[PDB]
Amino acid sequence: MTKWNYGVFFLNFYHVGQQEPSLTMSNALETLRIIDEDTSIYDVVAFSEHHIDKSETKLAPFVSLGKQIHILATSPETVVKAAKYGMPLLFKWDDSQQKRIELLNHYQAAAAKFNVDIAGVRHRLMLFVNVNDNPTQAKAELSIYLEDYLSYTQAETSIDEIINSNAAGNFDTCLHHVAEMAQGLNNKVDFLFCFESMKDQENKKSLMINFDKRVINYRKEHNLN
Amino acid sequence: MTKWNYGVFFLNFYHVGQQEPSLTMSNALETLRIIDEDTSIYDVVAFSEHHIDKSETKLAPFVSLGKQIHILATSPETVVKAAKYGMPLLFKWDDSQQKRIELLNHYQAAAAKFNVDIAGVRHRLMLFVNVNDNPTQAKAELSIYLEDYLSYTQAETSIDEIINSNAAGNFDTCLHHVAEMAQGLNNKVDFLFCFESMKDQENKKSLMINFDKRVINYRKEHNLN
Repeated sequence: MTKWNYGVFFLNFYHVGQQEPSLTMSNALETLRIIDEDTSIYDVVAFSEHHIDKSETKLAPFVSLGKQIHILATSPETVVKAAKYGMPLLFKWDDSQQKRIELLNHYQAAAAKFNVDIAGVRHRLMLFVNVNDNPTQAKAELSIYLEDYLSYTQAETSIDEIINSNAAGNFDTCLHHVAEMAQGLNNKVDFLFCFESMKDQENKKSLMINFDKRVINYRKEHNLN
Repeated sequence: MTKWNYGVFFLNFYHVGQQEPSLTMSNALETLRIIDEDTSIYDVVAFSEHHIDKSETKLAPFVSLGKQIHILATSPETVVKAAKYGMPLLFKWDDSQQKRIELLNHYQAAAAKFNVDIAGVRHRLMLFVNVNDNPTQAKAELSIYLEDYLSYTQAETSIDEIINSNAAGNFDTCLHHVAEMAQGLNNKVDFLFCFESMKDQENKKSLMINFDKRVINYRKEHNLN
């Protein structure tokens, strides 16, 4: 079997959740502290900043995760290019799951044609994660968090789809849904989670630690280290 | 004494050196291969893409190097903000060395005021590196490489300054100049090198390997591991 890797991302947008940018900033810095001090599984950090270019002269939509260069899966066109060079993809949190699957299949078809071996290649899937004992409250909090971003990207009507393709609900449902989406992507995805839509910093911390512990135990149980 | 760290960056711009983007791409992929297969010191990879925003809604000019978040040193204003949060800087290759020094000093002054300890903090300095037995040829190659980028950023007249604040010349002069610029920045900088202005892929490889070997030997000689 295969070890799944987990990392964290932050949405690089100044207006989220009706928060002052200074609060959004201190919240993000606590996430970083939790990564540094309280946990071990969160291997890499990235920033979601594709709302800018979308809003051309780039060599490619490159995203560096450590020293492994991914291509952000921005279009069928873009993933064909990534496959030509055998590079792993980064799937957008703001794409529907069906769309990500479509892009994965475009990619694997392109690699075959170009005789590019992609056997070992593992992609990364960006997901927002909001855990609440009341699932409606989790989805509500994520919706409110994303309001200004979606207004800026002119994608307000895609909010329900975004909610459905990310992880918002109680803890067990979120984990199950994460596993379902991985399964949909042929279990070829590692993850980047964004926890910032959880206002309650103690809840965020508890989540990040609980998940850290679950992953450590899983890896021990299955001898993945 | 302190271990200096080295990484690599690529300029995310489609028109360099009058090269077809496919060639620029295959050149970059060979650099990645050299990092992966022929050397060990190149710890992280980043992309220079600040020609875009410059050409606002970001929470900050964040750059992730692994899981260590840097702030791109885009203005005195921006570095004061980085110091408030005690975060390390990424110095621009396209800034003059005097400018980088000014920004370093702005930063250290801000941290003192805010009682933020920055003792352990190490920044990163982006530099183009072009080594040629004929120093004029190295500077010439770098100039031609950057022509279209500088036209796009409307900074054509800054080319001489850029040459002077990066490493272009014979191998020993480049290394000495890198050391001088570090010294100017109080020896508080690790590095990201961009090797892509060297057209000759064999010369690039030889350089990357020779430098790798020099750093390994240095670390052994001084017990830095």
